[PDB]
Amino acid sequence: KERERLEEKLEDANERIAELVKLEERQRIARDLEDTLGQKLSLIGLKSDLARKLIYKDPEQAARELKSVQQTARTSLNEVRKIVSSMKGIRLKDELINIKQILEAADIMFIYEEEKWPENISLLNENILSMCLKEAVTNVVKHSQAKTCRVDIQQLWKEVVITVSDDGTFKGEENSFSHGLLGMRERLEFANGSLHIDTENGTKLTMAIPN
Amino acid sequence: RKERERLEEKLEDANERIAELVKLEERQRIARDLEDTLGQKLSLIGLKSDLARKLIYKDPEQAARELKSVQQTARTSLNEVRKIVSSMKGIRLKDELINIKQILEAADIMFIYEEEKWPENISLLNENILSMCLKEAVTNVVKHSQAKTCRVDIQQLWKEVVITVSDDGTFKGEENSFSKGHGLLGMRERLEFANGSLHIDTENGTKLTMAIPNN
Amino acid sequence: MISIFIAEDQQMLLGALGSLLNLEDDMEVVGKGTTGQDAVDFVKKRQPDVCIMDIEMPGKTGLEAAEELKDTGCKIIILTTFARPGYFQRAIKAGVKGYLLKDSPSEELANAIRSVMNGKRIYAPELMEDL
Ligand SMILES: Nc1ncnc2c1ncn2[C@@H]1O[C@H](COP(=O)(O)OP(=O)(O)CP(=O)(O)O)[C@@H](O)[C@H]1O
Ligand SMILES: Nc1ncnc2c1ncn2[C@@H]1O[C@H](COP(=O)(O)OP(=O)(O)CP(=O)(O)O)[C@@H](O)[C@H]1O
Ligand SMILES: [K+]
Ligand SMILES: [Mg+2]
Ligand SMILES: [Mg+2]
Repeated sequence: KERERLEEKLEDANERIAELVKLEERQRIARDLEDTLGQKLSLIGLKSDLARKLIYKDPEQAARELKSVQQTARTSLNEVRKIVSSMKGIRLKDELINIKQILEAADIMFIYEEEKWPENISLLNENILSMCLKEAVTNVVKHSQAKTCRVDIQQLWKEVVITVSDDGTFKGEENSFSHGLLGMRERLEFANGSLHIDTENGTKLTMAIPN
Repeated sequence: RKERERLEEKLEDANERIAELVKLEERQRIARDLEDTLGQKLSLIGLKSDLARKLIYKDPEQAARELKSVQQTARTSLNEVRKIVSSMKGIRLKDELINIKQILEAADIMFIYEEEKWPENISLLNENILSMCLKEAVTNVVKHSQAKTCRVDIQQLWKEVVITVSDDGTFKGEENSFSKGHGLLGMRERLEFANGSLHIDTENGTKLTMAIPNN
Repeated sequence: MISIFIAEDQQMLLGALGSLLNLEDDMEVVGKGTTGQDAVDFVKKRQPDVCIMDIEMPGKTGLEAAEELKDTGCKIIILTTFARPGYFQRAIKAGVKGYLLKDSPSEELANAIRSVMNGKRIYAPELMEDL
């Protein structure tokens, strides 16, 4: 069908658009890595070039240089270790700890038991779920007046499914997607996931993302 | 009425949310590359330099060989970090923009620009010529104008890139301010050689209009 | 004399490590490999005292190789550049005797080999849930 051809066109436009934010992101990352490491690497180079020129002439200075070359590398590598760790975002295991602290501080009972924990989820999808989990619980604390909050995080079939339930009262209108609820839905749907809500006996959010 | 303004906003707010996720997806792709690229080459630089130190007296020849590869390894690591922007698309002018913001702020001169309206897809040569002229136009503002404001506009119109540098100070030059070996004539000669142009208006402060072919 | 096998997929690093360890009077690199399978095959067949093992290698990882060698009398020391999550828990469950950083000074690697041979468990603080 000619519809297949249209979807080609839609996919190309979406990829063309994406590439302009990707190209911008690269341009930013690059300028900042070259800032924090661009001198350090250039230094490792010169200091090792000089140490080679002194090996026979002044072996003592060659050693001194090498001690420095070695030191600036170890710290550069350590900087990188930090940079990469940071670029990778909120891990779901870490978000679970954040929500336990938040719920306890709010005098809301937190109910969670590990079952079917995702063995492998992409760092992106993990970060999206962390963001949604944080928001679901922020909403419980700010609005529900709940005394209990139950979180379930399971790898079911080809999805990671998170449910956040509370025993408070839902405060929104018939259509509460205007902000966090619509924000979570849009971010999940971009990832070919979904967000469903049940507001009968308190509020229950079911969020799923492929895995 | 302006209910559409609230909807137009609703939309760009969403669009930007999706933008931040495709940005995050990239950030992740880059960390994995760095993890291998830098991580490994830095781990190697470390060991190879550690060994090089242990062979200074034992085998000075091998210590040298190691150091040659430690320099080689470091030189590429840095060039792999330059290569994570596999475009070079309008980057010298974007770096000059940073330089002139610093210079104008240091001089207590308000800098008026629109970062988003800046051309890419100009030849690297013509981009570098414009960077040089932009630097000089602003050096002149700082050294001579006594301006409180400086406005830079960079526009891609038809097959020219046009840069205007305006200031609200007072022009200090003579009837003919284009002197051998100095900036105004220098910029004009360099631009004209590139089939570009330089024009000046010294009525309400000083305004320079510089144009160069795209290429 | 301590017999060592080194499993490291990056040849430059593999060669530099072997060179760094052969410098020691009480140590000897008896074999070199680039995959987890190379490690399982050599250790089961040649039985070196110690196996220096990188984690991420093609085919079988050093963690997978360590799991296959859990019961063999060989003392495994893991070498990594980064601490990806769960690497530590998988390492200790596999019974790794050492889990160190690739870029830790050479003096500290030789020290860990001797300590491990003395029945000690040597884990880099950096590579365990830090700060
Ligand atoms: N767990 C919960 N319990 C009770 N009411 C809730 C709730 N989660 C959401 N609501 C209701 O739904 C409305 C919309 O939620 P949403 O998260 O989208 O916006 P908000 O009012 O929290 C601003 P933001 O989320 O940007 O901080 C809330 O104003 C509240 O009335
Ligand atoms: N923005 C500005 N405001 C006021 N006067 C300016 C001006 N830009 C230039 N002028 C005047 O015009 C003269 C000519 O500028 P020109 O760039 O050719 O040489 P110069 O004085 O800046 C030395 P050089 O550029 O080689 O460092 C300046 O000396 C000054 O008197
Ligand atoms: K030896
Ligand atoms: Mg909310
Ligand atoms: Mg000048």
